[PDB]
Amino acid sequence: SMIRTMLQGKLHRVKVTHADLHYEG
Amino acid sequence: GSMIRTMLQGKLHRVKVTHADLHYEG
Amino acid sequence: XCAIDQDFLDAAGILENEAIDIWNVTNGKRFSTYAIAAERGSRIISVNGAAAHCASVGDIVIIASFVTMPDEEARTWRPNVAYFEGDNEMKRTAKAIPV
Amino acid sequence: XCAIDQDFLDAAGILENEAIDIWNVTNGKRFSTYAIAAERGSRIISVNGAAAHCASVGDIVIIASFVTMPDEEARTWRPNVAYFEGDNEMK
Repeated sequence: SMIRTMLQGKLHRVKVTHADLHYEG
Repeated sequence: GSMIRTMLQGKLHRVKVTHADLHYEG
Repeated sequence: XCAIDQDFLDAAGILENEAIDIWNVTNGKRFSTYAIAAERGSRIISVNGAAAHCASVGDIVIIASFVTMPDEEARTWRPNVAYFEGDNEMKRTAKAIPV
Repeated sequence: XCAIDQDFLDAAGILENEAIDIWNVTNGKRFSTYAIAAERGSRIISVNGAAAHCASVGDIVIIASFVTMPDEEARTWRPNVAYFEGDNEMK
């Protein structure tokens, strides 16, 4: 009856490789 | 199947704001 | 709050009184509110109340809704996406758009 | 939005179109978006649209997904964690 919010998964300390303000999808 | 996901249902992509009203009543 | 042309709500599958996220491409602000229906064919996007501190006339935004469902349904789910150009002219596809 | 190498998505159990949280270790910014698949083996993490205001090329980030389940199942639940170093090389 009581529903919890739990961590499902994580990517630990990845680096951003690209950043695009103008994307269309 | 009891593990529940949060999924994107839908989106409006790059719509333009036409009106902005601080003092709205509704 | 945010009042949206009912045609746009129908194309994205968003309901009146549903929670929505607004991501402002112009100024970078991110906030949550709820959707109100504006008249069909009006092409209105109106930010009302406290949300008027986070967007201005002419800003470009992305409006999203999120739902919950079990893992097996999530793996074959496809979202409802509508794309816009010009005077809030709606297209089904990203092909026609300048940018 | 955030486009992620599909091998990374598979290792962490994150789905295409799922809600994700991004926590930026470099600048401290925290935001929520959704996941898109990038080509397998590309090692791409791309921030698209409005999210490009919250992260720059070279920032270190943590990407997380959350699910709901009954309390009795939550007590023994184990998350999927993937660890990275250098140029997005998975350990």
